[PDB]
Amino acid sequence: ARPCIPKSFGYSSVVCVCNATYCDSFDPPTFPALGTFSRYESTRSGRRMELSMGPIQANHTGTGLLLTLQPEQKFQKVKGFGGAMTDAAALNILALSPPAQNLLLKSYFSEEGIGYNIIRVPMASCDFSIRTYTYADTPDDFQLHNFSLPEEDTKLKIPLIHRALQLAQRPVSLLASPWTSPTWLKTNGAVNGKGSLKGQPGDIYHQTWARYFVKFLDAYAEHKLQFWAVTAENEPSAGLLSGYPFQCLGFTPEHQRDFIARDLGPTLANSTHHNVRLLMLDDQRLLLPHWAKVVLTDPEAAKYVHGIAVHWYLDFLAPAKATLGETHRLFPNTMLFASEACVGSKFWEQSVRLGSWDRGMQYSHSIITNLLYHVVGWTDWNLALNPEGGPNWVRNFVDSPIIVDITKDTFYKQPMFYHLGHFSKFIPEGSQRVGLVASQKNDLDAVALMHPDGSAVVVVLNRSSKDVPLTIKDPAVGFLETISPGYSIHTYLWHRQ
Ligand SMILES: *[C@@H]1O[C@H](CO)[C@@H](O)[C@H](O)[C@H]1NC(C)=O
Repeated sequence: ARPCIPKSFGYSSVVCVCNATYCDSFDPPTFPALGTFSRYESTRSGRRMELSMGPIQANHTGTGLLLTLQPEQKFQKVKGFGGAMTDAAALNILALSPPAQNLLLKSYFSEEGIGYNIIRVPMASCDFSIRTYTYADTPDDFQLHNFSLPEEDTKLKIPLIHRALQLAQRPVSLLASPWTSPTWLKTNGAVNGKGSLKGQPGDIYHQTWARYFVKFLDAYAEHKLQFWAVTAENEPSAGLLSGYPFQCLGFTPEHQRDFIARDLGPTLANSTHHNVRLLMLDDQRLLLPHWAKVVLTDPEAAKYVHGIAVHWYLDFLAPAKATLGETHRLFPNTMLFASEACVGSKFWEQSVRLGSWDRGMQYSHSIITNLLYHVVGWTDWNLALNPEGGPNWVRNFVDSPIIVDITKDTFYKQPMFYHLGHFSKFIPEGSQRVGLVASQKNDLDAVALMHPDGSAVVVVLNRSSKDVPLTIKDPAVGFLETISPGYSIHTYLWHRQ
């Protein structure tokens, strides 16, 4: 339906300008006969998920690279795509006038937007909060009689999540993660720095902590919200580093194991919330395969772990094949999920760069690498930030796909939002990654998937400056002659019968 309104802030590409009366959006999804494909194209030059169609022909006029769909080569099924409703994202969204809020929510959650079906939710304060708090701040309340939700949940987070879910087509899955416990459960009695739970797994501190998860799930369920899954702790390794500035809670891989086996696993299993899944790690892939070896070789722990959550931030330090591929080799039945799909992004640049094509490219390149290394799901960090990359009570280092200007009742959809959308919009939950063979060495990032109804989706990323002639073969349909322009991303979609 409505086109992108471009604006330049002096970076390599444009943002799309939205406000209370206008946002760029899509017509309800509509797909052509066998023999025809749809192509969605974004370019550095300014095109934004622009749709064209053409033929899938019986004869091959391409003399360059060929990608061949191999539907009989079948891999992981996809859980999905989303981001995080941090207090910072909620405050930024709620600083818009209500009709602008809806245009923002539709942008992410509607079929007329990009089809998000996962929301990550922090269990209390993190660095993207304006203040420190947990749900049980009164000391020595080991039965947690004074557990409650603040304004942050009941006023900002929960309403925005209800509104996301009304907007969404697909069922949305909720994922929760803790940053810190009550500080009276901690060896350092502080929200941050080097500090663990007091005592040992099995004790009163660890039982109380495990019970807090259940209290949180009960509280959200009073608000008629249920969780797909919880992670065992956000960035547990951060809590082992002295002076760590953000909310945290240290677990060694061994402590995580024992806490799971002794406390979190049995407590959740013993609650009415026993269908909620558990993801271990929620941290840098550099920590793999080790962390998974420690936790998952102990069957009293492993029986409670459904998946392994990873963060992207420090990916450049550790190859996908050594970490993700190696972990899959060893525990092929434990899913890999990107719970904090965020990098960012060069000590000599600002937090937020409006219209950065490069940061876009980094998102899609990273989703593609993940997909080729068995990852089933991706949750971006903050849904929305202000232009200084906040609020953050400690310090901003990261960009966001939507940047909200609260002085102008306007929001900016960054190139990152469209790189994401090239995946989230066209890869519904249950989609299976399938084979896609390059005929010769090339510079493109490419992946193929089959929808639950058997139709084909292919994304092609060109991170070079130069146009690449391309043919895509489907053995069941024919050849698709196309071109990958320099600095573009294409999503191709087609019926297979
Ligand atoms: C919102 O954006 C639309 C599209 O540019 C524009 O025509 C309208 O003037 C905007 N509203 C305000 C208050 O700027």
